[PDB]
Amino acid sequence: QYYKIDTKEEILESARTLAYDMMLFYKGNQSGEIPGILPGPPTEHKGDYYWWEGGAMMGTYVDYWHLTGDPSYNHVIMEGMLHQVGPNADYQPPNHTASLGNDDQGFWGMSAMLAAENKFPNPPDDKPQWLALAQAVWTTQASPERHDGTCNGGLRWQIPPTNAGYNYKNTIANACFFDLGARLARYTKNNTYAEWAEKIFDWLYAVGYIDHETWAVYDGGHVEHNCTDINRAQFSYNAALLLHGAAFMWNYTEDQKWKDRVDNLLTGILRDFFKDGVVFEIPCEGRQGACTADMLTFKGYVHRWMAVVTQIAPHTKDRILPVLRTSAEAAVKQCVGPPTGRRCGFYWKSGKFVDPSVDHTSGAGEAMSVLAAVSSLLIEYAEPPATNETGISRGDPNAGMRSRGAAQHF
Ligand SMILES: OC[C@H]1O[C@H](O)[C@@H](O)[C@@H](O)[C@@H]1O
Ligand SMILES: [Ca+2]
Ligand SMILES: [Ca+2]
Repeated sequence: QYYKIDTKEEILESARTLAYDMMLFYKGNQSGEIPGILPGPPTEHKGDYYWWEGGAMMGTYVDYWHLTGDPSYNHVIMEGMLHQVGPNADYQPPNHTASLGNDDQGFWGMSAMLAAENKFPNPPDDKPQWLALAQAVWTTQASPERHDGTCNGGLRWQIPPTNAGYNYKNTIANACFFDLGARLARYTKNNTYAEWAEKIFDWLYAVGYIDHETWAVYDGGHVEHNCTDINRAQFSYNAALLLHGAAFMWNYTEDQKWKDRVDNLLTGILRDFFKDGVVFEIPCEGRQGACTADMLTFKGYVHRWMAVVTQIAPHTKDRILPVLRTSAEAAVKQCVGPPTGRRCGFYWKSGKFVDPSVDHTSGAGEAMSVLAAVSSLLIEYAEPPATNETGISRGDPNAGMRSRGAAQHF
């Protein structure tokens, strides 16, 4: 094994080297390149990765600085986050319409929310501020044309009605909107965010994407079947994101129903995704060559989001932290690949390095996931998410409401 994680100082050093190796994939700060994106998209044969994964990377580094105190990459991350905001400061840049799902926009909004929660340095005064960007994403996702009567509500996966997949009302789109609403409620103390989060969670429960008996979290269903054709694939990020949002709602509301939802979602996650203490991407990891570029990132979110749950729902700490520890130990045990002696693969539970080429990418998602898992071992030393009591960001009461906003020509 190359990386050591047995003391705070060892973890910090390992995380620093992991942050270096992940950054080698990113070219957006170099002359002639586009800030905020990993190489791609694959539809243009420019690389393996889609736009939303750039937003996931940005948030990973906002958390990296929060967890380690190392600000080395903060300027690069601010540049990337600001470049992708779009003309209406809502994470809907039109050049990316083909990638404009509610999930894709949501991941960028969640990185902005994280920047506000983590007191990440503010953009210049003339540029959109982190809380305002999160508010803009949430507001566009709450807009009435995104909430029709099919399946008695819920967001569709896609934003443009002509995009393939507009007929799929899926967990991830709704989970992003739910999580943002819960987090905006806690930060701002505005109850309209919370009422929307409650409504969307109740919809996810009613439609049966949350199993009423087992608290498994399924993938979605299609409007032409009234959402009854449930795709029962269980992706780790879906259950983990609902757990994260539920923990914010428990912290904000102190309503026992939210504590019960945290506990039930957590029981399900530990049962389904942790195998002898190691996170496992059940729909695809059982054999090599099946996980997509997107899926290689999910286990990193699981680690980072579950670590935050222990801060805002502290009664969960002893159920979560020991399991994140065994999972991160498995992550580092397999970061031994050539040519560096420390290259990271995906198949942590297996105990062996597998070249990312088996899954047809250069390996950025695997690197991101290990960075997330190792950094998050420092959660016990980190501050909890800030609210507006101590945060430094600024909001915008008209976030998402510009006259040139896309909702005005839907
Ligand atoms: O990567 C898994 C992910 O794939 C697509 O985005 C959709 O099918 C989602 O519903 C699913 O969660
Ligand atoms: Ca998309
Ligand atoms: Ca490829």
